Formats: sequence, C-alpha cells, structure tokens
Amino acid sequence: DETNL
Amino acid sequence: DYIIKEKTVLLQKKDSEGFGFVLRGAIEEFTPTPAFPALQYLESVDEGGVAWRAGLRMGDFLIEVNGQNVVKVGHRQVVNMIRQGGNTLMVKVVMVTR
Repeated sequence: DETNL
Repeated sequence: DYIIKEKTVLLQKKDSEGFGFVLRGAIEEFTPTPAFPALQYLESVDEGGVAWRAGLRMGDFLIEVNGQNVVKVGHRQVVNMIRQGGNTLMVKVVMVTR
C-alpha cells in the first residue's frame, strides 16, 4: 500500500 | 558488503502541510535481510518538503517510528503510529548501498 504523509 | 547509512531524525510541521513523503509497504513471510531490512520504506520524498530537509530520501527503510520497532509492522499500523504523533515524528531509517 502507499500513503502520502 | 552492505553499506548502511542509518539516521534518526525529528520532523516538525505546521498543520497546513504534510511531512513530505510517500510511505509504501506490504502475509507474514517477511524475514529481515541486509538487502531488505524492513517492510515499510520511502517511495519518494518531496525535495521541497519537511522530511527532505531533515535528511530523509527515497529508499530509506523505516526501522522505528516515534521510538518503536516497525520492521515487521504492517502498513496501516505504521501509518497510524505516524498519524498519532501529530505534527512531530521521530523516525529511524536506514539506507542500503552496494
């Protein structure tokens, strides 16, 4: 998965 | 040989912004390896952002978030620890070379 933080 | 560049850094940010990085990562069959030492890693870092100025770069593996080992932890839980921290995040990462 990927997440912009 | 595996050249390791480990850093432990503190990010501090306003609310109108993110830390400036994309986190990617995965089962249960992961065994940590010098070539691949952790589950979560930095897919990219906004060069104009907060995580860049603190030394974080594409390809850093995430070892510890806010003081806790996240080598074997899953994406949703690591993202959660990071989100709990609010506007500050202490993270330990390693860069692997050769």
